[PDB]
Amino acid sequence: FSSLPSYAAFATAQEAYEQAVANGDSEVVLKKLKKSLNVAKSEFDRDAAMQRKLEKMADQAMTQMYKQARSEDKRAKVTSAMQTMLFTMLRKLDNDALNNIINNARDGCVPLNIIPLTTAAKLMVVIPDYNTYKNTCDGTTFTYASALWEIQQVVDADSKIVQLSEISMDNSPNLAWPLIVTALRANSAV
Amino acid sequence: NFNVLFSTVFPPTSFGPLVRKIFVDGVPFVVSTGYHFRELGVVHNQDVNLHSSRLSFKELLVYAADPAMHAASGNLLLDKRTTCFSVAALTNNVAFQTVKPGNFNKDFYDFAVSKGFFKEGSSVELKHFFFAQDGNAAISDYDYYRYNLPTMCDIRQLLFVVEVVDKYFDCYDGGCINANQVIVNNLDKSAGFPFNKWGKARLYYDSMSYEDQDALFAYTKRNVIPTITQMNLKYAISAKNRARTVAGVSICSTMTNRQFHQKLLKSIAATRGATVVIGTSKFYGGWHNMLKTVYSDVENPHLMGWDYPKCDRAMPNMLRIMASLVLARKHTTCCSLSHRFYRLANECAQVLSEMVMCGGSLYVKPGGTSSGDATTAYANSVFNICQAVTANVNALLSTDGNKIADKYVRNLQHRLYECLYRNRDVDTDFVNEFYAYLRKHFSMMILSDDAVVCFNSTYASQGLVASIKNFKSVLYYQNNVFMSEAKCWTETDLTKGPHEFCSQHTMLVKQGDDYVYLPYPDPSRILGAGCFVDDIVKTDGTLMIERFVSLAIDAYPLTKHPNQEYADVFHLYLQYIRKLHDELTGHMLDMYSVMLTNDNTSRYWEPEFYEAMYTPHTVL
Amino acid sequence: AVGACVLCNSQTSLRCGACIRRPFLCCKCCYDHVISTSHKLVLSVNPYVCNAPGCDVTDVTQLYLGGMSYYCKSHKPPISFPLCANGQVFGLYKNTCVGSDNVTDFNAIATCDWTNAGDYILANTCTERLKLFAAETLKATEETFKLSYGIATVREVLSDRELHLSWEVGKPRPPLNRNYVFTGYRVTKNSKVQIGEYTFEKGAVVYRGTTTYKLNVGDYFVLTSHTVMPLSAPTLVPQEHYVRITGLYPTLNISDEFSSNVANYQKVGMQKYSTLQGPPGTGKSHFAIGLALYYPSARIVYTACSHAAVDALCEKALKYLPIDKCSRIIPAVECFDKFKVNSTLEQYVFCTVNALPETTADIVVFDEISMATNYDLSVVNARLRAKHYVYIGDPAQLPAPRTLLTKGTLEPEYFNSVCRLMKTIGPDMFLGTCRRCPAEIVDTVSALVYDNKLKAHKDKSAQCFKMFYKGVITHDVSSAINRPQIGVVREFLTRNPAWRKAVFISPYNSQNAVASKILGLPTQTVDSSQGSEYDYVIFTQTTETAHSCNVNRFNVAITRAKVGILCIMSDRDLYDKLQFTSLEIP
RNA sequence: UGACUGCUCCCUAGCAUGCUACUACCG
RNA sequence: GCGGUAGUAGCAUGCUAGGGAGCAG
Ligand SMILES: [Zn+2]
Ligand SMILES: [Zn+2]
Ligand SMILES: [Zn+2]
Ligand SMILES: [Zn+2]
Repeated sequence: FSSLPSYAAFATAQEAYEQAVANGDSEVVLKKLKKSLNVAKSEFDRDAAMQRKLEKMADQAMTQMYKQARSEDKRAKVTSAMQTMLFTMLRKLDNDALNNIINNARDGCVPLNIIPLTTAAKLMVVIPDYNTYKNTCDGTTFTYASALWEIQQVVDADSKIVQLSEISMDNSPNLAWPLIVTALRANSAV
Repeated sequence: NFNVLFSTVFPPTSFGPLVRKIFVDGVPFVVSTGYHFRELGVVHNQDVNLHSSRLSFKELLVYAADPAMHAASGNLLLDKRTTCFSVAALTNNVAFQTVKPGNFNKDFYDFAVSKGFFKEGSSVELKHFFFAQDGNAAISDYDYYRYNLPTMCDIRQLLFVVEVVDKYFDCYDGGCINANQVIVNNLDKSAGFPFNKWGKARLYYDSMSYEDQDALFAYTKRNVIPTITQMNLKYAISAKNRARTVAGVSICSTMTNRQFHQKLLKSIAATRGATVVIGTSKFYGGWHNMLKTVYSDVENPHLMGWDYPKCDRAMPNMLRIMASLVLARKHTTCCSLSHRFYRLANECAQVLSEMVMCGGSLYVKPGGTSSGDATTAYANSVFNICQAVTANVNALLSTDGNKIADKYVRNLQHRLYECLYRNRDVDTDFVNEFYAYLRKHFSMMILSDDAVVCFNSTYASQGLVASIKNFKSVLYYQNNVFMSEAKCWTETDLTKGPHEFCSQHTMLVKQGDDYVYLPYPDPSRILGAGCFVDDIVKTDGTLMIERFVSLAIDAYPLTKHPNQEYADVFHLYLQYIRKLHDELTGHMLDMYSVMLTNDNTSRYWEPEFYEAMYTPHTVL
Repeated sequence: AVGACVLCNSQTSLRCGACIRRPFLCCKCCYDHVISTSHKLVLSVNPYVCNAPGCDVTDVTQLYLGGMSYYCKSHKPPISFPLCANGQVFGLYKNTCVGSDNVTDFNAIATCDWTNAGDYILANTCTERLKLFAAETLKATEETFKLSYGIATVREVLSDRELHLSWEVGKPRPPLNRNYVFTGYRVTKNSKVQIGEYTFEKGAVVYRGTTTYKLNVGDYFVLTSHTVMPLSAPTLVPQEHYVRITGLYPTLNISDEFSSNVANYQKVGMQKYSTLQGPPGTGKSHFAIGLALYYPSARIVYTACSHAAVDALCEKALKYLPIDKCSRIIPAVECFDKFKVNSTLEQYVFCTVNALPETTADIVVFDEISMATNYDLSVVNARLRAKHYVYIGDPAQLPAPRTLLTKGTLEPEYFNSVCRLMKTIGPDMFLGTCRRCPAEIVDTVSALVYDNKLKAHKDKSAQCFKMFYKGVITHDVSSAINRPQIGVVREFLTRNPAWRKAVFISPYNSQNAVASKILGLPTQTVDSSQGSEYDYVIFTQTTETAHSCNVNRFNVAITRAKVGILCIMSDRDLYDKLQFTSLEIP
């Protein structure tokens, strides 16, 4: 803002004109002073305006390109995360029972609702009350979905271990009742 | 219609996505390559490749939204809390979610009490609170889908009601738009499951460039992509103590539904003077204009309003299909015949019957609407118009034609029967005639399952126009609900507007020289919003003074009410605003030394700033 | 799109577009590289090309920035701004640059199309990242050159040791032996199908591979060109002689595999690297085997440069070290699978640098330094980050298949950075004990390059033969033939009964194929055939030109045979240097 | 853990247009 | 003598972008 190309000419002309004015010369030198300084300031005006426009344009361009780079970095990391999640969840497919039921299909297509029903290794049961409990998972082994399951653990709504010896009719009102029962496939998968 | 009836015989485990095994660089996957609908039969994908190299970004997005892998890599689940079908459990624990109470603003309550409020025997009292819920509330609320039953329809009458509804939806334009013309507001909201583990919608709208979005949108015109919906509990003020739940749809569904429907949705919300009043505001004389439009030139005017019990849990599937088909009728040039069917199949597989994730488990949604998709309110309006039209048809066709004095109405009834049960193709002249008859004798104003009707009264008494009983019968035999007439009103004096529309009452006041209609809310709602807040930082008024300015804007028209406490609410709000401002200025000048000025701040505690919001002169 | 520039290490966003490897260039460096060189393309988060519709300019010094896009002189708006100004290109982090003065040598590296000796002189004469960039671009240009070849159109097969195979039109016959591996992939209907890892013998096509497939229709034999990944670690890590033996545990007893192996450990236990300077059959094999049990509680890695040279890599390891302590790494081509594959926890892993299970160690051994480039040193230093390691190999061996250079031979000083590192300051180790060899190789290679630090262990009976025959050379194709070999094999087996079961060094593999077709001798590769030599070998004439005979191709060829080393004087060899027995042909 | 729409108020930044003003150039 | 043009300052108007908040279905 102080070393512009026209600054040298403008300042030198102003200094010379004002020295001539301080010399106390005639009115012709004053008119020449006025004209020269007017045109000098007029030419300095656009040189002082266009540069300021250009700097702000350049700054906006820099900011936009920086934010584009940040967006690309975020895209790369989200792609890596999705790939990792897929390849991690792949490793639990039990690729022998799944293959055994896929090959029985006449064209390779099977409903999705029967894959956990015939290939899962673990079963989870949520029981509202004792009357429902004694009709579904009474004892230590029960049958569901044409398979045999054996109990492995029982917890309550607070996630604390509960032993089957205290799930009775008298002791029912002393438990956080949304009980969760975990079982394993017997003779088949786990 | 026939598929709906025939699908009730076959086992329920043979419906849904169909999966198979594909190979990517020698490793086996499990992906969905089709669907088996209860209504649309068997649908197979068109672009499926078994052997492929390393996959791209949009393939990752598609494979990460499919429920196939999540269901196949999870444990079996047998849930006895509900009677809906259960698929699998994604973890080893069950999640129980509670709802917390509200926060008490003691300063406002003390200020209100010190001014003669909340006395015994008063007509203004608090009945809006924050209710708390226990652990097993989300599943208990989800178990209300048991009211959705398979319903067969009268096809020869639905095929005419749909024509009349399409006549109603005729003044708009629509079609498909490119990915660079989509307008999204608030990109800082959730993206659904499983996309909420890595960021909000901003991350996925920035990481995806324009031709990626275009390719993804063009992918769903030849394939079906099933997704997963997450259920969340609301934390808001209310007057009843039942839990409220909304549905969070996945990003892959919203991103394409916007490109499919946004042009028509924006064209609907920009028209004034139509039947659907979505987009019209109530400030600057909007309410008066809407009320004058709905009155039209009916001859013996009465007013009527009704209510839908369990509107979204009990709406049959066929009406949702009809609403989607009616909305998708603007694509006669931009889309082919197979593209439209595949778009319909995608919509059905994503927002009508899909896997929902409640707690930490996957369930099967029987039917109904999932409030939270990209086209909720407009579909609700289409459904409301359809129900009104069939109620009118049933009212007219079930009248002894030997006692109709007017011969024009008798000929109209004869032609209606002929066009329903003796004509196989559309007859446009009679559709236009019936539409004109309905618009002359039965005027409606619809906003997403809320409606006000101005109808001819002598015609309704003689049975030539629908009544409340007709709505009750239609709801009973077509919606599987009972509509008690204790939630419906009727007004025989037009100088007092509708008894209730969008939770607002109507009063006819004199402003300027003429008389206009103004809406006012329930005072208890305003006071409850004042006294009970979510967040702790809103129990310090000086930090947020702009809350009370908006609350006083909402409560202005209460000063014209003949009852006296109603105006006292507005005056109390103004005095509290002034007290808060004085507190801020003095409380800041004291310990610090910053001196505050009261330039153009006194406008907020004088009535002229608020009076200008209900006077017809558009501003800003 | 964001990283450090190869000279100032400052953050940049500009990629040069005229260099095949697209390096990261600093803004001042970008200006210097674009001004003093005809590299006039620059890439950023968006390309620096004119975006005016219908226009096509790809300069950088010609464009003007206007609005949000980039424009040229013919489409600059009234609000324009030149990108190339102030001697500094417009990009991110433009105010946090420092510049550099090493731009002339960087320009030479970038501009060098790899033609003459000075190419490798300046490749080995620069700073670290320039060495890495030069090695990367050298492998890039050689792999592009070899992928600029046709596809072997095959539709039928005669039998084993026979083949009809056709190249493309306008494409010449590719190089012959396993030094240029033939691994192709055919198609059945929709994708590619397996063919086999093979190599061709002559033009009759015998199979020197290691499998047999039902080869016929639609077969595509190709010299598979592989995409080169960028380097991470430098070619070598500067060593510092330790005082503590951290992790290393000299056992209470002495596992006396070899005697001087104690000194081996004594000076390899403190410096960050070492090297096994081994003449052929002079302890180049099992000093690491002794180290295996003297330092049994130290994670020890073994590697080589080619899948062919795994003989001593794999034999004594299972022969004498415990079974479980060994481990195998093989991609799944055909090689020794003697140890266990798919095992991450072990103390003795044996493999090549092709593919390893990423881990770090504290002791490594690395074989075949002669045909090893700085790229291989960098990749072994990146995959394995250890505390000490040894590079087995000797300068008195063969260079890598650097067919790129044609004018000047690549001498010991130009093998790689380490191979001259031990040349200038001296080798880390120097042995002088030949395991089983008469003193012929002693005299020869000790007068030539061994400086006579090893002397006569086995007696010199002077049964080896060298004659006065010269030979005549004739070129036909990229392989040549020798009439004074088609006749000379017979003329040299006329009555001498000792070299009938000798091995045939192959400066020209086609000549060896013809010799096998006519008389019949085993084919012996030149570069990747160390340790496969038998007790008895013939060094044949096979050439007179600068193909093989300056110094360093026969330094190991003189050691192929043990007692009967028939090394006839072929061409301008080291004739008047020693004593050799001779018999004159009739 | 926080869905889809619609309307309204407040604060800051930029752009466009208009009004007035102060110098200077030109006829 | 009048007008045009070039900067500079204050004021007003409508859009776009960002942030905070309120109501309704
Ligand atoms: Zn369309
Ligand atoms: Zn370059
Ligand atoms: Zn630099
Ligand atoms: Zn151009």
